[PDB]
Amino acid sequence: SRPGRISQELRAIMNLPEGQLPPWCMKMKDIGLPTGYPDLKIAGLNWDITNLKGDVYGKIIP
Amino acid sequence: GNTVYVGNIDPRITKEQLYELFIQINPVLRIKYPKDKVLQAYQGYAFIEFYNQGDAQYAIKIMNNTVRLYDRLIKVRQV
Repeated sequence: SRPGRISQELRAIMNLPEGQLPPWCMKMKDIGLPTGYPDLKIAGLNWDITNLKGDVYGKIIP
Repeated sequence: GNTVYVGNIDPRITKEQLYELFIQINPVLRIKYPKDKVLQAYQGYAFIEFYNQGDAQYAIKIMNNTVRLYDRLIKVRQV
């Protein structure tokens, strides 16, 4: 498990298809990125939206 | 101050699933996920311990009423 990827199993449980931003997206645009992951890049926020691909929506990029 | 309460959790949910979900929001130290040991059944709620109060407060603001697991809307509150 890691920030920026969600497993198939959890995706089914969340009803979050591959290629879709997770439902906390809007709130992160309002409140900011994780206080505990300064280098997290999220597609459509501070990483190009074209990186929203497959099971990935973000990545830690120092 | 570092721990949050998570509610409306379908008993099918596993501790590993709660961990995968909440590490999307901030680093997680530990999860306490109460179980009836006679029936081996989870009880609809959990305590997620973050590393500090700021990170817990952030999680509550981001996650309360935000995600459905098995179609049930997850509640996240300070405790």
